[PDB]
Amino acid sequence: CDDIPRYENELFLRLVTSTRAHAKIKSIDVSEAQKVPGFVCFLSADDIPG
Amino acid sequence: ADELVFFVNGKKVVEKNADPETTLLAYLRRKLGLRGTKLGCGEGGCGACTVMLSKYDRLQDKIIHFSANACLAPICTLHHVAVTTVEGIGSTKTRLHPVQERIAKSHGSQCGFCTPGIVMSMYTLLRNQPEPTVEEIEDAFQGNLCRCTGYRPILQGFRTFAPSLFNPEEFMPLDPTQEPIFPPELLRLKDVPPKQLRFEGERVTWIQASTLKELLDLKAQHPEAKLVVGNTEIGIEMKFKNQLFPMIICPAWIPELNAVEHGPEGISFGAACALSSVEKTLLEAVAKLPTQKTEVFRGVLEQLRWFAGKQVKSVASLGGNIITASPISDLNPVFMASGTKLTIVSRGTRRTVPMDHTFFPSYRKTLLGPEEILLSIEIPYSREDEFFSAFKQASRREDDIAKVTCGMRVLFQPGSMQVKELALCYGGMADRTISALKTTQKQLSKFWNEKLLQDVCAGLAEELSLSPDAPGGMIEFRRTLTLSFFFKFYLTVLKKLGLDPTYTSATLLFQKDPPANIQLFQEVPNGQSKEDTVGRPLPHLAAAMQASGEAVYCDDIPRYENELFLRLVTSTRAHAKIKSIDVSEAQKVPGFVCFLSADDIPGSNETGLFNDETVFAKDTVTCVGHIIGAVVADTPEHAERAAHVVKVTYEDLPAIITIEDAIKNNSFYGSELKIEKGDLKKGFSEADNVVSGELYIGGQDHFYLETHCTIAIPKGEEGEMELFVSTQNAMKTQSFVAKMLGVPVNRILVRVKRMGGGFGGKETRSTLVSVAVALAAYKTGHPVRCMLDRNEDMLITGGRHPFLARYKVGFMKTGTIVALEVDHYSNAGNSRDLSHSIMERALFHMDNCYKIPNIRGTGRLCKTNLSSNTAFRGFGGPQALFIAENWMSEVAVTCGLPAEEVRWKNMYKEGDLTHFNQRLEGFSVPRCWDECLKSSQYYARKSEVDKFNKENCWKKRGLCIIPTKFGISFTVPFLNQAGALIHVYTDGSVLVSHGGTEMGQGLHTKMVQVASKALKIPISKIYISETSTNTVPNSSPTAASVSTDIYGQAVYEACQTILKRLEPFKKKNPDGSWEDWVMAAYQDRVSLSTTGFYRTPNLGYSFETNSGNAFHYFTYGVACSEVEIDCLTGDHKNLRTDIVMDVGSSLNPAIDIGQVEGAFVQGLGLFTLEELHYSPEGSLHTRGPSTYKIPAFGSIPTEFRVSLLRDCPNKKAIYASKAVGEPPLFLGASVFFAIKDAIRAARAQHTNNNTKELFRLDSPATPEKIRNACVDKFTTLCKPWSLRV
Amino acid sequence: HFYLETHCTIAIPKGEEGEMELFVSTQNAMKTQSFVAKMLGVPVNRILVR
Amino acid sequence: EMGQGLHTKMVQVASKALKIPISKIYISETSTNTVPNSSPTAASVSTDIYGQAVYEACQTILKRLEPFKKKNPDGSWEDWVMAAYQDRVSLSTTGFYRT
Ligand SMILES: Cc1cc2nc3c(=O)[nH]c(=O)nc-3n(C[C@H](O)[C@H](O)[C@H](O)COP(=O)(O)OP(=O)(O)OC[C@H]3O[C@@H](n4cnc5c(N)ncnc54)[C@H](O)[C@@H]3O)c2cc1C
Ligand SMILES: Nc1nc2c(c(=O)[nH]1)N[C@H]1C(S)=C(S)[C@@H](COP(=O)(O)O)O[C@H]1N2
Ligand SMILES: O=c1nc2[nH][nH]cc-2c(=O)[nH]1
Ligand code: MOS
Ligand code: MOS
Ligand code: FES
Ligand code: FES
Ligand SMILES: [Ca+2]
Ligand SMILES: [Ca+2]
Repeated sequence: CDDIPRYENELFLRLVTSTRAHAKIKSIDVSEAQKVPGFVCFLSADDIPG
Repeated sequence: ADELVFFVNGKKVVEKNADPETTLLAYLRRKLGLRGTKLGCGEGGCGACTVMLSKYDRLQDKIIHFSANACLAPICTLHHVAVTTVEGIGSTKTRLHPVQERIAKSHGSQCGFCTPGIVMSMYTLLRNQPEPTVEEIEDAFQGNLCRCTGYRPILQGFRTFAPSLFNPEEFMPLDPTQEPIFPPELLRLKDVPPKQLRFEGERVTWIQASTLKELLDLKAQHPEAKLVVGNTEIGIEMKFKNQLFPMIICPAWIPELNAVEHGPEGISFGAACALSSVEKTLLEAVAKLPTQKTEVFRGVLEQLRWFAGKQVKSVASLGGNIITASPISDLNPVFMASGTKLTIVSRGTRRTVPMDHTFFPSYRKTLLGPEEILLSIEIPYSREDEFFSAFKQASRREDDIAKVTCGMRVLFQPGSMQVKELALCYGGMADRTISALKTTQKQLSKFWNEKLLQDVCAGLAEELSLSPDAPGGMIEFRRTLTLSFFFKFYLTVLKKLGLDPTYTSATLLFQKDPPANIQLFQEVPNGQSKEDTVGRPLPHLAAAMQASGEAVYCDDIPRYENELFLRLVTSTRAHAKIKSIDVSEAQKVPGFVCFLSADDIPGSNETGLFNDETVFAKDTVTCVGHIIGAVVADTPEHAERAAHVVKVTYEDLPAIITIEDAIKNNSFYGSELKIEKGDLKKGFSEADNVVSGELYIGGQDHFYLETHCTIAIPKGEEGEMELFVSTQNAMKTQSFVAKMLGVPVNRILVRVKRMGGGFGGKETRSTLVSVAVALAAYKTGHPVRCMLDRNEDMLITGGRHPFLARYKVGFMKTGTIVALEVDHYSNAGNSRDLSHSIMERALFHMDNCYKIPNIRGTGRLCKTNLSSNTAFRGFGGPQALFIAENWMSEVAVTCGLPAEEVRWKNMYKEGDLTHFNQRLEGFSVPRCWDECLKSSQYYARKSEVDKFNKENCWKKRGLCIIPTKFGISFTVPFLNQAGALIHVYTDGSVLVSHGGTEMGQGLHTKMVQVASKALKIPISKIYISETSTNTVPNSSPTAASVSTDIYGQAVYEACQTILKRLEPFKKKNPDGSWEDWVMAAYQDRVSLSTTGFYRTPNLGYSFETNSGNAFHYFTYGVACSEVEIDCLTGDHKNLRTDIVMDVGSSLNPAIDIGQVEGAFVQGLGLFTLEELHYSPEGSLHTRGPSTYKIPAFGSIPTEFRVSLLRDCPNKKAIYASKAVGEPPLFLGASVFFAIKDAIRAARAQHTNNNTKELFRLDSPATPEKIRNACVDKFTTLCKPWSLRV
Repeated sequence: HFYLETHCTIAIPKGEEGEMELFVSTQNAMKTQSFVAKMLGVPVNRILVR
Repeated sequence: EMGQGLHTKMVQVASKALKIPISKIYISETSTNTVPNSSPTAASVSTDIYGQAVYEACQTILKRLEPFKKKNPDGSWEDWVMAAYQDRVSLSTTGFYRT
């Protein structure tokens, strides 16, 4: 799969995962992620169209 | 280097390293990933690249919006401009803009490749005028071309902004308050006064001058620097003439070059003012000022009506037109005749000079010094006793290069008819704009009278001479126009000084009546389910995505990061030995990867349908355009530049170019083809009359708006390769790529999503590109792609076969035919390809709709040093049908009988046998004919035509009604086969795959309609993604108009298997849904996957025995057309066309009427506008829309009526439908035969009174052929010692 | 599992009618296709898994 | 294919059933637009069930070629396949198996 050449406009996804076995998600803050060069977006449940 | 800062669809773009050679189109497509804007020509003629530009006007304190060609707009002209593309106005993902919704719902989009360009032309109009007039709407599209639709539905849908195929009450009204705002950041930057900018590219430096002082300093330091305003000349010079200007200055910002001053002698325009600004100022002047003051202004406006289109007029500068000094400038003759005043400046100098004959001393030069720039132009008020005309004649009225163009001015002594000043200035008659000074000088102090007319004509004939080797040719036509223009001026001036009423129309400037369009078709039965869409006018399923720019064509596929570009290296010689190839210059171009030739091929260099072609030339080239090799580079521009400097050394061989050359040299492919029935000798013996002649029909270029293109992806395993191809023939693409690689066919996957046009051009000739790009992917191990530039496409890929015919027809005094012999010769070019099958179909259509008891037709394929000719919509049919109607037209003239009576009395009857012994069953021509005669009011209009011809000396009308029949099936029996593959997924959604490809004809739409009816589920549950060789193998090319018939049956059969498998589940749960039955089948382990297959029964004609069925059935139709010719210029109007087409029970009357209108307009193009010109040495001159004129929006019949015949089920095809793709093209010949009728009226008037003369009119009947056939006192002005008595 | 190739997906959005082509390291192209379709809220016939 | 040689076994099966060399048979990939509604490759059963499905597809091809084989019994596989194509016989089929 990853040997397939990338498109010139191909982006890369990295999963954000829980560090807790069982918890409420109180908030998510992406304000530090946003400053990393080449950041495109943060996806979460609300972005799902279906 | 400065930052370039502009906006695209409201989003700021900061380009830190602008290259001055970068076009907006390349930037949009390759840097911003907005692939809705298309490349169709790269030369400003097609409008596929249209965008809207918006900027703040300093001098007007307002936001202005205008259209532009992105192919010619340098990004370096766009600092602080806002661009809007198709993606900026709407999308299927958000909401369509009214313009998008209406072109899609109106059936204005077929292949869809022109749709974004036409959307952006219409959008721009609406942003300037939210409630335009019908004339403003038509004028929006002077610079847009569509090959598919025949324009009628685009204009009728958009007319809504000023049973049924569409319902305008469904349409969302336009709401200008909801348009995207002008970018607020741009409106803030309007406050900061401009600064000089510098952009540095790989080869070119660009200075944007902010002030006049900066401009004059730069020109003093760099006198060689090219100014660029519009780039509509320099862009052509750089791209097509291999010119490199290392320094460019753009003075477009300078207020003095943009100023408009109303003075006492006239109106001054800055040299950077756009022609559209000039036009708007002069129109306002003509509305406000007295007639006598605006004579020159109205001359300028008349030329600007016919000057390119909106996109080019919105960016083209006055100063650019004047200083380019093209021999064919439409404005320089007007500026010269009027003595328009030119203000010229350099650092520390300024002068004003009236333009006169000395301003243009030689080819492309003016009397500016190298340090000088044109600052401003004053177009003069006309005086008392001063009159002006301006005239342009070209190949096509709209967006064309002048053949001849002029400005004419006369000044009389006060209150008199006595000439004080006369100026007749012409373009197109020399290497510069010229004045007929010798001629006009002899008339000073003469009076405006018949003797002055005769003297000026004889003088123009002597002074404006053309040697037989004049560039452009058409020597007799151009000389005639120079006189014919003066005659029009002469009569116009008599009227303005004050004519016989039969002379008045010669003085009228072009005027069209408003359009009238009626479509008639059959309502579906009262009881038919709403989910059964068969027989309903369902729009093309991709129409909305085509209108939004979301529809992906091959080059729109994103490139891989490691993807390379291929440029073909082609022969510049008709026939030569290749002695050496030197790549040493090419290897120096940055990003050069390799040069490929025959020796790089790992399998076979033998290719082509008959194995008689090279993949790459070896030892010899056999046409101009013959592919020798290919450059691969890191960008398309680097591939182009490197290919251009590959040096091939040739040794010329004797060349055979023309049909006559081939006949003389015995250069033919195979032996004569022949059909013979009855007894020719006895038939000619019985004949009252015999006419013999010869006829020629010119070729045709497909002009698919999307040119050929292939992406080849090498997988690096077992020879595997996946190709994305613009082709009608995925199967031959696969086998040809496999044969060249020397790998099994099972290693090669070809995928065809859609084509932006094919029209037969992509049935075989697409492999020329596919196999070269596949070799490049094989050799590099990288993805490679190539999309042909228009000029490469026209040169290399072939066209319709030119035909020469020798005919002999025996008939009775009644017009009844008793004998016919026709010898056909086709120009086949340098390989067989489909030439043999095309000649077979020509021979099968030499009868048209006429019973001929004694008949012999022969065919020869001429083998020539021209690109190989191929399939074109009609496939030999249109040539043979044209030859038929030409001798039929001559029988009616010879007999002195009305042509419709002679056609009717010769027509086949139900159950007759053709000349190839096939029985005509359901022969509907008689119903189409009687209905077309009635609804066209033919008889009443024939007397109106005769009345107009009596009342008009210099204009004539013609009327003709012709039938056609078209045999439906591949003439190659084994091609009449079709496969489908259908999957039902566990959600009940259906994926259909079939062997057919989509090129705009709505095949996938019809196949979805067919599957939805067969399965009894809504179309919403069925999808067709693409065509691919790993879903349906061994597919026939999408060709011969049979795709709906054969893929419809294969899909139908696959649906029946699915129904039979679900039957047990439907029975067990009769109240269930589709989804319940499908899930229950899945859970019971029943397969929801099947093939379908169809084999057309009872086909197999033999030329040896003249027996067996050639065709499954015939599609029939009738067309009546009326034209008006201008006997003095050769221009004509298409006034009215009525068509009645038998398409059986139409699966989709919107798509079928669209096929009839599209086909009819491509035929109209074939017979009246489209001409390819070649050097005596075999080099194509005509290689883009600038010189090859396809039908334009303004070309179509003004009243355009289409009816589909009612109550005519065809039991020989799927749901009682008939093939419609090709059959209607020949009906375009109705316009040709109406033009011939009109020319006979012109020749009765001024040539001779032989009412039975047979003058030869070849195809196409261009303005040259029409003007030259109208023999008169003018053609006559434009010798041997002894003559035997 | 310690498959030497970890999980991998390439997703290519075609931009037309919700169409997507996915290259996937999976034993279950069918559930990949129906799960991607369910999340997008498009019919399964729009999703190609290779 | 995950390393267990399923494609290898399916080529070996198709070669035996068709009586042609494995060199004439190729498997490129698995795709939802060629075979829909597939069970996951699992439970060790893929050779058993896809082997049956391939077998049955090969039996349909052989039945289609049979008239051409009987017409030209000394001909090659390639002669029979071209004769079938020219006679407008379909050389595409599904196979299926239900345990
Ligand atoms: C599709 C199409 C259709 C066309 N139709 C027609 C037509 O019907 N009739 C016709 O006559 N032309 C036609 N043209 C030609 C062209 O559009 C016009 O000549 C136009 O006026 C050129 O102006 P521009 O600003 O684009 O010139 P550019 O290409 O920007 O420059 C043209 C030349 O003028 C020089 N120049 C420009 N401004 C000045 C100045 N102030 N002082 C000195 N030198 C200057 C430049 O150095 C250059 O040599 C057509 C072009 C296209 C692409
Ligand atoms: N819009 C559009 N219509 C078109 C074409 C095309 O390329 N674009 N090709 C024509 C030709 S040459 C043929 S043979 C048929 C093939 O399609 P069909 O068999 O599905 O009618 O479409 C005709 N109509
Ligand atoms: O080989 C053929 N190719 C064709 N294209 N369109 C009609 C055709 C025919 O009769 N034969
Ligand atoms: O038969 Mo159309 O591809 S000329
Ligand atoms: O059944 Mo194997 O995929 S655990
Ligand atoms: S691509 Fe720009 S006008 Fe044709
Ligand atoms: S729809 Fe206009 S070129 Fe095809
Ligand atoms: Ca072509
Ligand atoms: Ca040929």
